[PDB]
Amino acid sequence: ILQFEDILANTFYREHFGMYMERMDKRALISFWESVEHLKNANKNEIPQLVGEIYQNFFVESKEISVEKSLYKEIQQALVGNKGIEVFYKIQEDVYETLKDRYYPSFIVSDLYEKL
Ligand SMILES: [Zn+2]
Repeated sequence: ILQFEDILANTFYREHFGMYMERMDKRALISFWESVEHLKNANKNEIPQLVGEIYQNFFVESKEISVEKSLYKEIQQALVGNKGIEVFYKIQEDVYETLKDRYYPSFIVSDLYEKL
């Protein structure tokens, strides 16, 4: 019996969850979670590109993540180099709880979960 942690940890399972999110027309939430998981495990030399891609694909070219304005300053301050990339790790925890509480319960009754 798979749980949400098992879904995200297996790449096959996670691709099926992402397909579900595209059917819910909200694949930017899993994509942003996937981007910060890359940044968390990446070589130090790809970090600059990865951070700029996170702030452009999300927060600029798309506007689907829910931070509003309080933490948005922290993002800009991490892009310039004052603060660190820990702001993205906290936003990833908030997006994880969102996927877990309001999208995973719908996912476990779809065939993208039940046939795994
Ligand atoms: Zn990499």
